[PDB]
Amino acid sequence: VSTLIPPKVVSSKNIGSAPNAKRIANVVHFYKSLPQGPAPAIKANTRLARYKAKYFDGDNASGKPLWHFALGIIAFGYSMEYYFH
Amino acid sequence: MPQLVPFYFMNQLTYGFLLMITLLILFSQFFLPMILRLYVSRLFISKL
Repeated sequence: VSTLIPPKVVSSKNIGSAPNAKRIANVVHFYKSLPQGPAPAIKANTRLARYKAKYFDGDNASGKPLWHFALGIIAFGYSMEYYFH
Repeated sequence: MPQLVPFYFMNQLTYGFLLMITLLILFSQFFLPMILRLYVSRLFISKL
């Protein structure tokens, strides 16, 4: 018949196709785009990372920290009047 | 009491202009470019 056939030698579609550009981009750019980052500051013993943990975290958005922050100034100016009195 | 009545305007204004200069530099060099850092990073992630 003919055993001469096209698919037995290929050497340009075996490496050929466009998504290679996207590939070489995302192996180099993305491997240090860590899922949770490198564990950021959110709670630690400094006594203000604790403050961040309780009040000013991403989790927080409820009015409880707002209230907590608010109450201080009321006591502050009233006392400071009497510290200046 | 004296502390409770402003007459101390020249002293006061010293403390006033100090706060402004501090914030102006602080925003300009630190916090505004740091917000722009978030924006640029988000956009490059958007790009790839």
